Amino acid sequence: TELRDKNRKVYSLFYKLDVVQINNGNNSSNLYRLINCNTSALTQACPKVTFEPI
Amino acid sequence: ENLWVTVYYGVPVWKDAETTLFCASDAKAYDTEVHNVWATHACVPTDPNPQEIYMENVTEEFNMWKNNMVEQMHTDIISLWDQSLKPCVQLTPLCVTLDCSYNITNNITNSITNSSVNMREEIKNCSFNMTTELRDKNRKVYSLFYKLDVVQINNGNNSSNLYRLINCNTSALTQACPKVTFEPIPIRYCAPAGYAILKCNDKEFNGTGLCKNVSTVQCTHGIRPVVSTQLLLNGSLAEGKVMIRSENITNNVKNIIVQLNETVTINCTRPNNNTRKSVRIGPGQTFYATGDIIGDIRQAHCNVSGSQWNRALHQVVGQLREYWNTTIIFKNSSGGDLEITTHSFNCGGEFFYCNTSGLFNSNWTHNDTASMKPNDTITLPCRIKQIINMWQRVGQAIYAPPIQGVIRCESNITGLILTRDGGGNINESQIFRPGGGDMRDNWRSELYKYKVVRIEPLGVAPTKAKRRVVEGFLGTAGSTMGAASITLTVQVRKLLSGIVQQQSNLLRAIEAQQHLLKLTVWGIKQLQARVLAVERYLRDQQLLGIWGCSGKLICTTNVPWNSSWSNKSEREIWENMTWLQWDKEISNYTHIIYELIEESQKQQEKNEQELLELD
Amino acid sequence: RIEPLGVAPTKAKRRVVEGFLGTAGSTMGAASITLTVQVRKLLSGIVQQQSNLLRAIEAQQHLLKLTVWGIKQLQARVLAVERYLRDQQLLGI
Amino acid sequence: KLLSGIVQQQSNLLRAIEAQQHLLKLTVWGIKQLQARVLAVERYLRDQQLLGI
Ligand SMILES: *[C@@H]1O[C@H](CO)[C@@H](O[C@@H]2O[C@H](CO)[C@@H](O[C@@H]3O[C@H](CO[C@H]4O[C@H](CO)[C@@H](O)[C@H](O)[C@@H]4O)[C@@H](O)[C@H](O[C@H]4O[C@H](CO)[C@@H](O)[C@H](O)[C@@H]4O)[C@@H]3O)[C@H](O)[C@H]2NC(C)=O)[C@H](O)[C@H]1NC(C)=O
Ligand SMILES: *[C@@H]1O[C@H](CO)[C@@H](O[C@@H]2O[C@H](CO)[C@@H](O[C@@H]3O[C@H](CO)[C@@H](O)[C@H](O)[C@@H]3O)[C@H](O)[C@H]2NC(C)=O)[C@H](O)[C@H]1NC(C)=O
Ligand SMILES: *[C@@H]1O[C@H](CO)[C@@H](O[C@@H]2O[C@H](CO)[C@@H](O[C@@H]3O[C@H](CO)[C@@H](O)[C@H](O)[C@@H]3O)[C@H](O)[C@H]2NC(C)=O)[C@H](O)[C@H]1NC(C)=O
Ligand SMILES: *[C@@H]1O[C@H](CO[C@@H]2O[C@@H](C)[C@@H](O)[C@@H](O)[C@@H]2O)[C@@H](O[C@@H]2O[C@H](CO)[C@@H](O)[C@H](O)[C@H]2NC(C)=O)[C@H](O)[C@H]1NC(C)=O
Ligand SMILES: *[C@@H]1O[C@H](CO)[C@@H](O[C@@H]2O[C@H](CO)[C@@H](O)[C@H](O)[C@H]2NC(C)=O)[C@H](O)[C@H]1NC(C)=O
Ligand SMILES: *[C@@H]1O[C@H](CO)[C@@H](O[C@@H]2O[C@H](CO)[C@@H](O)[C@H](O)[C@H]2NC(C)=O)[C@H](O)[C@H]1NC(C)=O
Ligand SMILES: *[C@@H]1O[C@H](CO)[C@@H](O[C@@H]2O[C@H](CO)[C@@H](O)[C@H](O)[C@H]2NC(C)=O)[C@H](O)[C@H]1NC(C)=O
Ligand SMILES: *[C@@H]1O[C@H](CO)[C@@H](O)[C@H](O)[C@H]1NC(C)=O
Ligand SMILES: *[C@@H]1O[C@H](CO)[C@@H](O)[C@H](O)[C@H]1NC(C)=O
Ligand SMILES: *[C@@H]1O[C@H](CO)[C@@H](O)[C@H](O)[C@H]1NC(C)=O
Ligand SMILES: *[C@@H]1O[C@H](CO)[C@@H](O)[C@H](O)[C@H]1NC(C)=O
Ligand SMILES: *[C@@H]1O[C@H](CO)[C@@H](O)[C@H](O)[C@H]1NC(C)=O
Ligand SMILES: *[C@@H]1O[C@H](CO)[C@@H](O)[C@H](O)[C@H]1NC(C)=O
Ligand SMILES: *[C@@H]1O[C@H](CO)[C@@H](O)[C@H](O)[C@H]1NC(C)=O
Ligand SMILES: *[C@@H]1O[C@H](CO)[C@@H](O)[C@H](O)[C@H]1NC(C)=O
Ligand SMILES: *[C@@H]1O[C@H](CO)[C@@H](O)[C@H](O)[C@H]1NC(C)=O
Ligand SMILES: *[C@@H]1O[C@H](CO)[C@@H](O)[C@H](O)[C@H]1NC(C)=O
Ligand SMILES: *[C@@H]1O[C@H](CO)[C@@H](O)[C@H](O)[C@H]1NC(C)=O
Ligand SMILES: *[C@@H]1O[C@H](CO)[C@@H](O)[C@H](O)[C@H]1NC(C)=O
Ligand SMILES: *[C@@H]1O[C@H](CO)[C@@H](O)[C@H](O)[C@H]1NC(C)=O
Ligand SMILES: *[C@@H]1O[C@H](CO)[C@@H](O)[C@H](O)[C@H]1NC(C)=O
Ligand SMILES: *[C@@H]1O[C@H](CO)[C@@H](O)[C@H](O)[C@H]1NC(C)=O
Ligand SMILES: *[C@@H]1O[C@H](CO)[C@@H](O)[C@H](O)[C@H]1NC(C)=O
Ligand SMILES: *[C@@H]1O[C@H](CO)[C@@H](O)[C@H](O)[C@H]1NC(C)=O
Ligand SMILES: *[C@@H]1O[C@H](CO)[C@@H](O)[C@H](O)[C@H]1NC(C)=O
Ligand SMILES: *[C@@H]1O[C@H](CO)[C@@H](O)[C@H](O)[C@H]1NC(C)=O
Ligand SMILES: *[C@@H]1O[C@H](CO)[C@@H](O)[C@H](O)[C@H]1NC(C)=O
Repeated sequence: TELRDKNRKVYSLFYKLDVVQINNGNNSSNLYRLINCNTSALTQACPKVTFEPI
Repeated sequence: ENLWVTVYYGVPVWKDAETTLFCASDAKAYDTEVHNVWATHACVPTDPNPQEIYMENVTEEFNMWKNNMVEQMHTDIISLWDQSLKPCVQLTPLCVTLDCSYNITNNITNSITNSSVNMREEIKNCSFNMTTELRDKNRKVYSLFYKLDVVQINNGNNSSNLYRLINCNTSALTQACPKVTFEPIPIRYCAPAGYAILKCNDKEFNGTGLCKNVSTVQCTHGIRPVVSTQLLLNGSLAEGKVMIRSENITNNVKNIIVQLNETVTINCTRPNNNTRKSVRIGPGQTFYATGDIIGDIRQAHCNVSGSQWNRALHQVVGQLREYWNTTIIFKNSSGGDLEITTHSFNCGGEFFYCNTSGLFNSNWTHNDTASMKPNDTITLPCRIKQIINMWQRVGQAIYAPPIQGVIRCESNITGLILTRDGGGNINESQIFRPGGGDMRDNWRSELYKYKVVRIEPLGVAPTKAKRRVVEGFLGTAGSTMGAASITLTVQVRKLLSGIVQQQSNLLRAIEAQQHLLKLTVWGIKQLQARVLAVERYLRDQQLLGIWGCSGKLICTTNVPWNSSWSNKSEREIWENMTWLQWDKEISNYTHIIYELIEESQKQQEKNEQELLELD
Repeated sequence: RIEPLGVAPTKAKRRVVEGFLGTAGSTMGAASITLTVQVRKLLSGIVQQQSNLLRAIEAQQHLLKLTVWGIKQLQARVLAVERYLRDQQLLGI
Repeated sequence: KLLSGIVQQQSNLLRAIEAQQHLLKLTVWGIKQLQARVLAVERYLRDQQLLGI
């Protein structure tokens, strides 16, 4: 949360390609890591800045 | 008869400038041998004698509100503030939920004064978890904190020793580098070569309009841009008369800029001492919390000498008779931002907000003496805040560290930025109340005299002289054309005094003890201004060399001046134009004259002569 | 690149003591009078510079935001000025 | 050889990077070197201005 120790279980939606299962997930709803997190870091794309050409 | 064009340089010319200023300060600021108390960067120390040359029998316009000085000033101030913010350790792990206790083992909780602040003592002692230097090791430790720093978490029933920082949930927070303080220094802003400052010494001259008593200057008077809302501290007084200005007197929304004639003391004091506790949180990151205070915790109060304030208000309301004889109303700020709701400032780094309590308790409408008789030693409450969003920059906040020792605060008064109420009658009566929203108002209040001015040494004139065909900074010109020919050596020498500015830089990396990189828009744009001034002089010398005029300032012309100009005598041109009205008359044809002197003078040059020679 | 320096042998000898770039497609005598068309704009970097207006910001507010672009532009200005400075020094020599 | 610092500058080749790859990598060294270039040029420029005077 905005507080330091406070944690909240919130829900969202992720793409199918942006994550991959882990922990030898033969058949179950096992956890999922990010495809690029263990390789390198990640940060927000600054949504106010658009990526259109001029 | 023959109107041979003639070019001149180093001629006194004054125009509207838009360039970069350069920070500076007196020698005392740099001899303090501290890394930086709040201006003392590696800025160029002031020249031993910045020339302020008078100039009479001249005229120049002024629009103080349209000046670009305060823009760059607050930009560089915010940049230096960020630079000083960089080395500070962060306070992000401090945002955990805490438990505090209001009533503590101290004697006084209710002082003699009660202004809805005794119950709001803003003094609690609070425990908080902090990580040890090692990763997993943590520990709970206690300190003292105010009520304004946090707010009770309303998610539960009540506070119940549960609080959250007001600024943490909005943005991050870092300390204010306590080795750096927040005290004022006289700041002098110098101009580059080809640019200067123009000061108007006329007292009755208001913030805008025309002025004649000109003074050309290299660096402004040392300004103290003290952070002050609804009041100006340690600013220049309007000698001889109280100055009242505004953007639009008909519009009530515009601020009522004021500059007073005298000053009065303000004893705002926290008598009870302060303490410090440097608790190490991380690998070399330590928070200097406000430890346990010794002695009775007296409520930080303030006092004002209303006797001299009565005389100041008498002189003001004598000055407030703009378009009336007896009608005025004074009111308080009914609400808004905390900077506008109360007179806000800082005193040594702690954000002291000493109240505007007794400001609205006055009405000098019918009998001025009725307000002079009640000599009231105005005791009032004054609060303190640890955090602030400077210039609405809601980012990495700044925490004010302990100020250890009994806290006294004295501050002059030189100007009250009032505002007129729009929700009132127009001519029945006028209401004024304090407003401290825009900080740039207080800064331009002292710059109504100073205005940046450009030097355009180029000059043209028709005379009867012609060459052979082939086949005192800026003064002593109020009305002259012949005197400019005498001063062609001094003005040209002063036109390129930028090397004297660059000589005294002392910017190797650091000046006083130690610094970070700290190289930002200020220094690089100063170097850019140097480069652009040198480029201007280079293009000037290039145009001289193209015309063959690089050997001397006086340079004739082969083409005679056309007859499109309106008829005028040469003596009248020399007596009553001061070199400026003539340039006003040839504004559009100047490019044609440039083209003529550049093309015909060069292409029509024959090669040699052979008939007769010493051989 | 533009190298305005040009040389040619002719009969002209000094006394002894004792339209950006056009208007010459194929010319040597007529090109010997159109020199100023190139020289006037050769040292006219201020023309391109005057339209910057980079006081601090443009729209409301920005951070420091001065990077390889601006400093490389300043360096290009400096070196282009140094080239013509060395040229004019050689001319004076 | 007085104002001939361009000979020293021509070999720099600081386009962005030299050896394999780099970050921005422009600090007190390069900017103060450029400042020294500008000041050394400005000194003799003012000298030549005094000559022309
Ligand atoms: C970090 O946390 C702080 C504290 O929670 C936020 O600061 C403000 O918090 C208040 C309370 O949540 C916000 O709401 C304000 O409520 C005022 C009345 O409070 C009662 O009603 C609210 C529900 O509206 C209850 O939740 C509350 O318990 C009280 O019972 C209103 O008066 C405010 O709006 C009016 O007054 C203001 C001030 O006069 C006017 O400017 C408004 O135009 C309006 O007339 C307000 O609704 C308040 O919004 C929070 N501030 C801001 C700026 O949003 C911080 O916001 C939070 N950080 C972030 C990033 O959100
Ligand atoms: C700064 O000082 C001013 C002036 O005192 C404060 O504004 C208002 O002052 C009046 C004084 O009469 C307060 O009204 C009084 O309140 C008491 C206590 O509730 C009551 O017993 C009286 O009958 C009278 O109504 C008024 O409350 C006060 N305004 C507010 C918003 O409290 C101002 O509060 C002071 N500000 C600070 C930060 O100290
Ligand atoms: C306007 O200018 C005056 C004079 O310059 C400022 O007076 C300053 O007042 C403070 C206390 O109110 C003094 O603080 C003391 O500083 C010494 C420095 O060694 C320190 O040892 C003490 O413990 C104490 O903190 C300060 O010296 C004094 N003079 C200064 C700063 O020159 C006044 O503060 C200015 N107005 C405003 C609004 O800042
Ligand atoms: C926070 O997570 C804990 C642990 O759950 C695991 O970690 C999560 C990030 C997610 O990956 C889950 O699928 C994992 O199972 C949640 O579980 C409780 O945590 C509390 C606090 O430590 C503990 O007292 C309970 O016993 C835990 N209960 C269970 C069933 O694991 C926790 O609920 C999450 N936070 C919130 C606000 O729901
Ligand atoms: C400004 O002055 C007015 C008085 O004209 C104050 O008004 C009082 O405000 C309190 C709020 O605490 C109310 O309880 C009173 O009923 C109000 N009285 C009147 C006559 O309006 C106002 O609080 C003052 N505001 C500030 C910021 O000082
Ligand atoms: C000098 O001024 C005169 C008059 O201002 C110019 O005369 C112009 O002559 C042309 C014919 O070549 C006419 O078409 C114009 O109408 C004339 N001007 C006016 C205002 O009537 C003359 O051209 C100017 N010469 C130079 C070199 O500028
Ligand atoms: C130079 O040309 C400009 C171009 O218009 C002239 O500007 C006009 O001047 C007249 C009076 O001289 C004003 O009534 C107009 O309002 C001006 N134009 C604008 C758009 O404001 C200027 O006067 C010319 N100056 C000279 C000396 O000839
Ligand atoms: C990181 O995760 C991805 C996805 O499984 C894969 O490259 C691999 O498992 C990890 N990388 C390495 C170097 O092990
Ligand atoms: C507070 O101080 C007074 C003297 O000023 C003393 O008589 C009294 O006992 C003190 N009370 C406490 C709780 O310390
Ligand atoms: C304390 O409160 C009373 C009534 O609430 C008020 O009359 C008195 O003026 C207050 N004290 C001060 C110093 O204003
Ligand atoms: C406040 O307390 C009451 C009684 O304990 C409870 O019913 C109510 O839910 C509490 N309010 C909250 C949790 O917001
Ligand atoms: C004009 O400026 C000069 C500056 O030397 C000053 O001596 C003089 O008193 C000023 N006059 C007025 C009327 O302000
Ligand atoms: C300032 O004075 C001039 C006259 O010198 C006047 O025209 C102008 O309106 C005044 N400024 C304001 C804001 O009224
Ligand atoms: C405050 O005003 C007095 C005159 O009343 C003056 O001597 C003093 O220098 C002023 N304080 C400053 C400028 O800090
Ligand atoms: C106070 O102001 C009045 C008018 O504003 C002025 O006449 C007087 O000289 C001032 N007092 C001084 C300068 O001591
Ligand atoms: C001042 O404001 C009034 C209306 O409030 C408007 O009529 C007038 O034109 C304005 N004057 C100036 C100089 O802005
Ligand atoms: C407090 O007021 C008096 C003068 O009215 C005097 O003790 C001193 O000048 C002031 N002290 C301050 C403002 O620190
Ligand atoms: C008045 O001001 C003096 C000077 O700082 C202060 O000691 C005193 O506590 C103030 N309050 C009064 C007299 O009520
Ligand atoms: C303004 O009114 C007062 C009455 O309070 C009077 O003494 C003064 O002479 C008047 N001034 C004018 C009309 O200029
Ligand atoms: C001034 O305010 C007082 C109350 O504070 C009021 O009695 C008086 O009528 C007011 N006078 C004017 C001229 O507004
Ligand atoms: C000031 O008071 C006197 C009586 O003391 C009164 O005659 C006069 O009208 C008052 N002034 C005004 C402007 O009403
Ligand atoms: C206020 O002080 C003045 C001194 O100028 C005195 O004449 C007057 O009687 C005093 N008023 C009160 C109410 O003490
Ligand atoms: C407590 O206050 C006294 C003032 O009498 C001061 O000398 C002392 O340093 C203060 N204690 C601190 C700062 O720990
Ligand atoms: C104010 O203006 C109104 C009309 O707009 C007029 O009737 C009234 O007499 C004016 N006020 C005074 C004091 O004359
Ligand atoms: C101002 O000085 C004299 C006297 O007013 C006047 O004749 C001259 O034209 C003006 N300009 C100067 C001295 O530059
Ligand atoms: C020009 O100025 C001089 C001195 O200021 C004056 O004597 C002369 O009459 C003026 N001539 C004009 C305005 O034609
Ligand atoms: C280019 O060359 C052709 C052929 O020699 C010639 O006719 C033309 O005038 C030249 N100049 C141009 C195209 O500007």
